[PDB]
Amino acid sequence: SKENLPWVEKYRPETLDEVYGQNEVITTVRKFVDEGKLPHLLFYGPPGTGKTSTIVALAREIYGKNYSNMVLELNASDDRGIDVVRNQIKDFASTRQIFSKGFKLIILDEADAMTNAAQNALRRVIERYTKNTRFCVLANYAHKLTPALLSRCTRFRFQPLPQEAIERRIANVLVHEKLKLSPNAEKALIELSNGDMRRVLNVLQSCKATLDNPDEDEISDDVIYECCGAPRPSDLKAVLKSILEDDWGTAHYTLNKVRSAKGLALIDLIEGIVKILEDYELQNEETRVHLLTKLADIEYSISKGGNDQIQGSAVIGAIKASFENET
Amino acid sequence: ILSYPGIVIEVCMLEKESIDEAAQTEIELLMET
Amino acid sequence: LSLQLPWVEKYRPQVLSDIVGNKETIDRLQQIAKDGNMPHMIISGMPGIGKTTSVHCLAHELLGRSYADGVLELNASDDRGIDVVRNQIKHFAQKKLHLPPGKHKIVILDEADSMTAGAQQALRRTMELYSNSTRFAFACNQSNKIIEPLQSRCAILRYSKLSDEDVLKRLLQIIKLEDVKYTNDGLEAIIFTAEGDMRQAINNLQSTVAGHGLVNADNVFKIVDSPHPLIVKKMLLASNLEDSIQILRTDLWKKGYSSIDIVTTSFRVTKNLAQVKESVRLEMIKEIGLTHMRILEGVGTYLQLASMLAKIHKLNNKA
Amino acid sequence: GEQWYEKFKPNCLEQVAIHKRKLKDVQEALDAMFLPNAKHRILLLSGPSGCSKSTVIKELSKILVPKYRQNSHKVTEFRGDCIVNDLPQMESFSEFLKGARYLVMSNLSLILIEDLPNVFHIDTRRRFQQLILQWLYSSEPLLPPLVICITECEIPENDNNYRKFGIDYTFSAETIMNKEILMHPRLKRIKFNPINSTLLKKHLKFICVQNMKMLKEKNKWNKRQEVIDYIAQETGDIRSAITTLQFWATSSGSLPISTRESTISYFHAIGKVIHGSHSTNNDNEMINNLFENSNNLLSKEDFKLGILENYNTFNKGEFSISDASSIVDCLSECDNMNGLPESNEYGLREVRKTFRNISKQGHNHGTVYFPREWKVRKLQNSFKVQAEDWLNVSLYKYNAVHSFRNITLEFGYYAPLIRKCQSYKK
Amino acid sequence: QQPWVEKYRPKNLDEVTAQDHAVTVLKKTLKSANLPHMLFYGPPGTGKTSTILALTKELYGPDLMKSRILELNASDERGISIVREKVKNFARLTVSKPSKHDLENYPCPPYKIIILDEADSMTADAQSALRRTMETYSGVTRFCLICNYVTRIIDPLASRCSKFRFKALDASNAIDRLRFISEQENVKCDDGVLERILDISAGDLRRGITLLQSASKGAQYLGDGKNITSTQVEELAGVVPHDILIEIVEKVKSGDFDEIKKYVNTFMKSGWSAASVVNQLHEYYITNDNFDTNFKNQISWLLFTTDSRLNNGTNEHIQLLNLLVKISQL
Amino acid sequence: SLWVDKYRPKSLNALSHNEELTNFLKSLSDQPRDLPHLLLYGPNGTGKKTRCMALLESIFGPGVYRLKIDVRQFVKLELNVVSSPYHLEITPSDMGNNDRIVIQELLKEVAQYKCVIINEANSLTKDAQAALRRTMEKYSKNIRLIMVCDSMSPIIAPIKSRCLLIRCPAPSDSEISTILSDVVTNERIQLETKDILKRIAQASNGNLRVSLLMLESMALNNELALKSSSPIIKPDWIIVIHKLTRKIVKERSVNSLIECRAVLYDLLAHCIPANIILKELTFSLLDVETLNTTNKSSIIEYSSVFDERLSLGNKAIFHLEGFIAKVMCCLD
DNA sequence: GATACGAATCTTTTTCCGTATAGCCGTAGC
DNA sequence: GCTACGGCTATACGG
DNA sequence: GATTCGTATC
Ligand SMILES: Nc1ncnc2c1ncn2[C@@H]1O[C@H](COP(=O)(O)OP(=O)(O)OP(O)(O)=S)[C@@H](O)[C@H]1O
Ligand SMILES: Nc1ncnc2c1ncn2[C@@H]1O[C@H](COP(=O)(O)OP(=O)(O)OP(O)(O)=S)[C@@H](O)[C@H]1O
Ligand SMILES: Nc1ncnc2c1ncn2[C@@H]1O[C@H](COP(=O)(O)OP(=O)(O)OP(O)(O)=S)[C@@H](O)[C@H]1O
Ligand SMILES: Nc1ncnc2c1ncn2[C@@H]1O[C@H](COP(=O)(O)OP(=O)(O)OP(O)(O)=S)[C@@H](O)[C@H]1O
Ligand SMILES: Nc1ncnc2c1ncn2[C@@H]1O[C@H](COP(=O)(O)OP(=O)(O)O)[C@@H](O)[C@H]1O
Ligand SMILES: [Mg+2]
Ligand SMILES: [Mg+2]
Ligand SMILES: [Mg+2]
Ligand SMILES: [Mg+2]
Repeated sequence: SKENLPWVEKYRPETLDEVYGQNEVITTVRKFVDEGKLPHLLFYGPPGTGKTSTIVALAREIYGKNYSNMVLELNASDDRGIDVVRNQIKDFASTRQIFSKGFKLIILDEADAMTNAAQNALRRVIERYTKNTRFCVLANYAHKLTPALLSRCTRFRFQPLPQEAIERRIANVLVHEKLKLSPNAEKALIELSNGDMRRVLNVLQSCKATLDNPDEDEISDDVIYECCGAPRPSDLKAVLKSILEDDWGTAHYTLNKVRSAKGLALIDLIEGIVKILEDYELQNEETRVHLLTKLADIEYSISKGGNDQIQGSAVIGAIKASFENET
Repeated sequence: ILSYPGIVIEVCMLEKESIDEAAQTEIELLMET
Repeated sequence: LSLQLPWVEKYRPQVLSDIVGNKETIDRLQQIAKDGNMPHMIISGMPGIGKTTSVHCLAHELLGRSYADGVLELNASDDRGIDVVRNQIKHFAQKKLHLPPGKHKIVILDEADSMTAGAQQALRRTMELYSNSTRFAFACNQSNKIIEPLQSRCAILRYSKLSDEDVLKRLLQIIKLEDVKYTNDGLEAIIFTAEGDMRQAINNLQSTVAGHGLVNADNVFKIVDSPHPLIVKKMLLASNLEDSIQILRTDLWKKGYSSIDIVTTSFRVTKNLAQVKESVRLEMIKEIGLTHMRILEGVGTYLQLASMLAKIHKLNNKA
Repeated sequence: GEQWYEKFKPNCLEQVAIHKRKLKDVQEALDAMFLPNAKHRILLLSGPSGCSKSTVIKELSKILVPKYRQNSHKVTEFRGDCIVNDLPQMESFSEFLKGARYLVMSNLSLILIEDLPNVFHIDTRRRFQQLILQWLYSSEPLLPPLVICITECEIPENDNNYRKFGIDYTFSAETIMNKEILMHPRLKRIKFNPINSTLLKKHLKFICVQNMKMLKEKNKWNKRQEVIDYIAQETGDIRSAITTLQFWATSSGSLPISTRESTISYFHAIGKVIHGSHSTNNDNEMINNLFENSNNLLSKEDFKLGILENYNTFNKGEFSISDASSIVDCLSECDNMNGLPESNEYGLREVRKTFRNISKQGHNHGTVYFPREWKVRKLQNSFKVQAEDWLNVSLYKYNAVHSFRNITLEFGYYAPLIRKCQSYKK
Repeated sequence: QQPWVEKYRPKNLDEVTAQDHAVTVLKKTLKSANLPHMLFYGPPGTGKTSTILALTKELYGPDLMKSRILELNASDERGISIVREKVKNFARLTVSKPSKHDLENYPCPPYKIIILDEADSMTADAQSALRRTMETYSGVTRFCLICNYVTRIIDPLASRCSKFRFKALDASNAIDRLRFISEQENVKCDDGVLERILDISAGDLRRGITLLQSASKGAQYLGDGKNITSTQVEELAGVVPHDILIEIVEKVKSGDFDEIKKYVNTFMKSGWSAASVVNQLHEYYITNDNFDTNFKNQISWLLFTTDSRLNNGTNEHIQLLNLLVKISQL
Repeated sequence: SLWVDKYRPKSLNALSHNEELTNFLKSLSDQPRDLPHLLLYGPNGTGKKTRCMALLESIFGPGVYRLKIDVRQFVKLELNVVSSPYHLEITPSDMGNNDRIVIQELLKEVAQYKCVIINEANSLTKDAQAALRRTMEKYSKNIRLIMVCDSMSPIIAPIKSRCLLIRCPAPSDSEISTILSDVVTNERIQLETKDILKRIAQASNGNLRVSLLMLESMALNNELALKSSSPIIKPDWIIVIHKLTRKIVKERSVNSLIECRAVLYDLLAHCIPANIILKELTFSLLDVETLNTTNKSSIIEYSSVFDERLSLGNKAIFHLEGFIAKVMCCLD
């Protein structure tokens, strides 16, 4: 029944050896568990970095056949108020071991979305039952956590997945699904994911769906761009060239052609232009300020809706005005 | 728990960790009376 | 199969002599233990500087053998409401426990900053009637959270950040009692990443020794990360816009920090900044506020942070 | 072997640390409330914490209650910790007030209510308001005098979801007692002020002279004067001052002297934002301390309205129009930030910076006032009622609907000059 | 009877036009059973609800639809409590056993779909409870989040759900559908018509269908029997006539504040909309070759700012007057 | 009783001030079955509500102008409801911000081509519109909403997409003068000349309601007569705004700013909308001949910025005082 | 007799419906 | 027949 | 915190 699953859920690692990328964290937690003592962990980083697939694999490797009665998992999908923390967590972390297997792991996923009162009531539970219970905290935003809670928690930072790890996972997915992927399409997947395994898995699933024959046909870069409606680098470069060099009429015509022939959204083009403009000379310091401020204002306006033609004209005019400080 | 061969209720409970060492000692001392 | 206490719990101070930092306050606590006339105290300070440990050590050295039934350690984990203050605290304070001369029961109301207003109002009443037999020992990160009527009859002993020398002394004691190979640069890096937090330094040392063995700067920095309030200050104080943009994109974005965290840390650093004009400070605060609004609305992107940095540099360097 | 705020406690009325005018007015009010006539029934004492708001009532009752009592001495303070078996906690105060009304002749005893019930809970709060309201409007010919010492204190930040407001911000009398009680003709609200430095120094010197052997033994009797001056100048709380003095005297070392920090009042905070602080000449430090110590006051929209309504007090309003324009523009910008703490910081930093570059010596300042927004909202509600009545009578007579906007703009003005001007003719 | 928008709503996935990528992904996953969590987004009136309803009816059938599909939108409560209780309980429920007829004539996938339309109006507090809910109950339940602004969707939910973007229905996308509707409804139009309809209804087809229906009704009431002209659908939509626009431009050229204010007062008396006149001014000024680059940049930024202010819900008169004064003083 | 209600048309043919709009309404009423959701946008006083009533009478026969007032209750939001045969009235003014729940309940109760008229749709909050964008689309077989608003700018894009845009131009001077002549013919006032009606029309700025009310007020003041030099009875708040404009253009000081703030507080206590207060202050400031073109451009720029700020803000006093301070600084 | 000091004044106030249960009432049974 | 108990209920509190 | 008035005292 695992085939009738999304690729982001049936490719979830079950062992620590399948969690690519976070090599330092994996090695450190392996040393901790091999040496017995495991400090109170706190996993932080961008979403989709493997902060849950790592802790669940660690729990499975520690409590073999006992992942159920030794691990208590609470997330934002369930209530985690004062009453919950003071009753359920306390009762679970205050009782003796089932078979004297070790310590009782408590996984608190998405602990950032927790009230400060609960985060302060949890600290004494963490410190007073640390002999037989070790707490793990998963959070994407560190500012939501009490500084004392951060103090009484060893911090492991799950950085965005490097290119090598995502490439290895893509290779494994290709082998498991009997698929073919072009290297350019793989690089496009790398740049689209921007450090997120779930994005890569979803785009690969959509590409396999988009193929007439998922067996004898290879997922090309054009498929990877069409399945997500993302702008190709060529059209972004053409738009940037038209805005920077040609007059106002031809630049507007090119922008309309690019956004119409492929249906590309304006915000995606704005992000692409921002990325292509980062590795630019721009000797004058005012050009950078004008570009960043005007493009951020236009992106904020787009996030609230409006007239796409006016916003595109604003983009063109802003870029031209910012690059007039060049000469 | 036992009351067809009736109804059988089989329950299981975990034991608290008993953090205080003097708690067991004071319970033993109290039980001496 | 662990059965091994953490180094934070392993070498926890049991005496008022090995508690490093705040020499004058520790000496005052030692004098209190010697005499016994403990007044009501509200210990305040940053997390992880010995506030709770000092209270527990002084309770142990005052009550002594009567520590089992002489101290009532209440906390945020336990229920702390008006009902609990009116029954459990009332009965503990009202209890007639024989004690050595000049000894009083110590109600350890740790994390008192998280207590409800009605509970503190009932604490006022119970402390007004029971202070000749019991002496409450509050412990909070901010004294303002405890109501002023409660602070009226309670002496205040504010704790300060542990220095780089007391932390080094305690770390060396732990190293000697554990026989751990160390490096001078490693201990300096541990102190630097501690930011005055002794418990954090102990945890970092334990992680370093358990994951890499020898404790040097490289092994400390390959597991522990430099404080982001410092990279934020570095990028906010950068004279050139390109330098700040790089410091952001490589040390806060690719490192894996959310934009909202970058904005909040920037606001806090600007609040606690120095060598900057007041007009510049308020303009930077306004820009940070606009960026915070944009992040909250759902536009959280690197572009907004870059725009914030551009605005800050524009208001710093003028036109 | 005990705290110095006890033992060395006042024994007569003279020892009480209170100003002469405050003592005389409190005594006059008590003497008026003990007469057979009942012009005033309750005395609502109020003030900051530890401002001799409790130690004076007992001393007055020592020489007032026995004089007017019958023959055939102290107070009847309400204990909020007595959990009666067959009695709900709300009914505890009800029983207290219903059994304290029998102390008139041969049983006269003043009723002191310092520890209020859990007024943070809405139900018992309104039950208490009703109970004290019944006391004022009671048909009882004779009732004993009653005093409610509401110790005002700034309630800190809390995790309560909404639970309205007022009692979640401050513990003042207005947040417990309602407007009907405050404006009742039989209520006399005598507010108290922080203890002045002179009386604090006098009482600290009395404590020191009553125990000097240990002071000279610990080489502190010669350093006593500076300690007394610093303690009496840093805090206005007598009990806190005595506790700090005891802690310093009993100690043996070089521990710095510290005391509780007072919370800055609303008008005080407005003055600090507008004018500044004489203690600290650094704007950043002052603003940071103000936000850290009192953030529950600078977060309310009233404080921004307070600045808007009170920034015209600098130099009586003779400052440049550009400064006022900048101040109001930044206030509007902060209003346009949906209450972020950054907006709260900026809206005060800009005002303080603007009022610093134009600070001119020898310029008299005016007085401040609370923002005129409650009057405006009451007038708006009255206009709402008027418009509702006009639209109700309009639809009942003829089938014509009119939008409330048009009623406010066009119909409302012309309706009198049409209908009543033709009533003249009839 | 029924409005033309609801009468020609796509019933099956083969009728949704120009959304080729998402619709073909859904059609291909219809054969299989690995449909992932979906995040439909795009301009309003682009065919998200129609597409999800078509997929729902194709996968399960009318009888199984009620027992295997839950729909929640802005019309109902979608708070944190609702997400925590109703969505979680529905997802936990075992998928109902299809009948023999359902298995014979429908694919009947082993999962069920929770449709959360207009999810951009859901608070971030209630969007955090869906994270694990759409992850642990993934093999028995599927989630379809529909919104107009992805920015309102939190990053975790956007990462968990697949990103399907619905393209804007321009005059080269929904023209075939509009012509089909006109032919089925017996509508007589001139050459070039329905192109102005798609252009005025930019990034939307429902507005275009409504305009076509209104023009058809007007033509039927007239009784002439002649085809519908472009100016008719232009005036019916609310587009400012070109003569009024050129008069506005001429008043702008003569930089007299009093004359501009008087003519703006007259224009607001006419009752036109600020958004339409701003869009038409943009189209006139940007396209005109007579102007230079600097003027075009400044006017583009001014129009952007004016549209941003108008979208906030401000007075049209003041914004239009300020914009025209700025253009005059340029 | 009132002349506005006395001479209110009760049918499509009775309407004789738009012509083209009346013909379009006839076209819409020719087939009452396929009635799309209607959104009337135009200047206030045009007669959009009267046009909606006439259209409903055309669809639902006579008796539409009936008035079955009743009181409802929502959770205690006890908003009054004006019911009529196949016609219900909803005013977003009576419930600000909290309008979403009450409009949802009313819509679901009406659903049970019933028409519900929601006037001044601009006052609807972004949440009520968010509910309505699905309420209209879902139950579009048993209810047809018709909404009239002054300007559709604060209306979300989906609602404008699902509804039909119909423009209602304000009455012209000649036709409104003709309407005034018909009024004075039905109830004789013995006008000295017809020029006074034209001047009243010019002083109404296309608001027929304002023209009728001021004509009735002047007739009552002149004892059922009219005079060539009869004073124009403008609303009091407009006079107060003109006085405030004079104060601003005369006293450029901070005490004058305090006086202006007091005047603004009085205006707000008169329940006058803040946006229209800012608009009238701006336009009265632009009418002063002493100020030069640059000053007027600065005035209009500040007006735009501060009305945007007021739209994106809670407290209205701040923005008005800021605009006054900015214009005062510009003047000197 | 001059001056530091201190008090009055500068202020406005809004909700959970449900529920496990201690005592009360009808009642199965010895 | 009265009891001791199961179900009902008015309700102070809960979050 | 700033203003005005008011005693009280060295
Ligand atoms: N290192 C990895 N190697 C392979 N697949 C990975 C890796 N990290 C994540 N994934 C995949 O991404 C999915 C989601 O990751 P999770 O660990 O469940 O969530 P997360 O990474 O913690 O992000 P958040 O903050 O919880 S939304 C997993 O189920 C895997 O399929
Ligand atoms: N001065 C110190 N000397 C030695 N160990 C210390 C010192 N301060 C803190 N620690 C260590 O910190 C750990 C626990 O410190 P705590 O006193 O619980 O922290 P805290 O100061 O109470 O701050 P919070 O508010 O409770 S997080 C133990 O491992 C102690 O050994
Ligand atoms: N000279 C003195 N004057 C006043 N209080 C004194 C003095 N000497 C000792 N005290 C003690 O200081 C305390 C002050 O009590 P009060 O201020 O009257 O009570 P209070 O004002 O109600 O304080 P709150 O509001 O409950 S914090 C009492 O415990 C007194 O016994
Ligand atoms: N691709 C399409 N093909 C055919 N008709 C379409 C298409 N997209 C939209 N429509 C028409 O649009 C109407 C229904 O659109 P909806 O899907 O309800 O709107 P939407 O895409 O959900 O945008 P909203 O309502 O603002 S969330 C019907 O009249 C459809 O015929
Ligand atoms: N064609 C017309 N002829 C005469 N009077 C009219 C006509 N149309 C509207 N009115 C007048 O307009 C008044 C109602 O205006 P109203 O509908 O409130 O305008 P708006 O919809 O702009 O608020 C009625 O009193 C009526 O006398
Ligand atoms: Mg996870
Ligand atoms: Mg602690
Ligand atoms: Mg007292
Ligand atoms: Mg939809």
